Formats: sequence, structure tokens, C-alpha cells
Amino acid sequence: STQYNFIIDASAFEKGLGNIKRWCSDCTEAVTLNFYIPTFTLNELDFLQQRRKSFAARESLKFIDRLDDSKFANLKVFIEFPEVLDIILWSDVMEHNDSSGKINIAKLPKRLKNLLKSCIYKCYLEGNEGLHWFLISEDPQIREMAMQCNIPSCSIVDVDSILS
Repeated sequence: STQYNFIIDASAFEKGLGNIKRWCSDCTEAVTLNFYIPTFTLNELDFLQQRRKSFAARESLKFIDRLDDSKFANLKVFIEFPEVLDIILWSDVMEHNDSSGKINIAKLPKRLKNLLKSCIYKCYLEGNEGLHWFLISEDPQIREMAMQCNIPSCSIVDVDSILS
């Protein structure tokens, strides 16, 4: 039996909602899925739905509500408690940052710093639970900052190849 543990960003939902729904309905006793939805994702999908009139972002938020309300077979979903961001230390993110990396992590906008806090919390800190986590994203800036902080990431196509 295997379990995949994913942290899913907003761009993954906006660009790959149809793919994610298929993973959720095709998972079996042999392959179970375990999702963590950070505060970044909820806030960014709300921004996309309101400010960009994104149909896919609006549908993604409704799908996340369905996931959190209903108990799907072989699927676990956890929505981040926003107060966790005030407990996670920025110094714990900096301890995983490659200092030779070209991105100035300390100068990123607050919403991206908090996405990094959520990822580090799962990959390395109290949110780990003895599991191996991957970040799913369709945003190059996010994948590049995640790689500099040793957070493994995958595109929608990467996951589709691992699950097929």
C-alpha cells in the first residue's frame, strides 16, 4: 500500500482542477492521497476569483469545500489553521535555504514567505508526521523558491506520470 502526501498551491488548482478531481476519484486502497491546503492557496484562489474573475479559481474553492466536508474513499484532506503561520519561525525557513541560491528569500512578498513557512512546516517541522511531502505547483516563481529551500515540487504533468 502507498500514500502520496501533497501540499497544493493556488496555480495547481487554477490550471489543473480537472486533473486533481480525476486523482481524487481514481485513488484506490493500493494508492491513497493525503492533501494539505495552505492559507496561501485559499487567499490566492479568493484573489483570482474576485479580482481576476477566474472561473477555475471559483470552482476550485467549491471543490475544496466538498473535499473538506465529505469523506472521499482513500483520500485525506487537511485545511491549514492560519494561526500556524504565527507559530512557524522564519529562522526555521532560513535554515533550509541554500545561501548560494540567487533568490533573496527574505525580500519576497509576505504571502510567498507564508507559503514557504507552510511548506517547511510540513517538510521538516511539526506538520511532517513522519511522511514525505511534495509541493504541487504550476507557478515557476513558486517552484524556484521552493527548490532553493529544499522543498521538492511537482507540476500537474509530473504527478500524472507518477499516478498513471
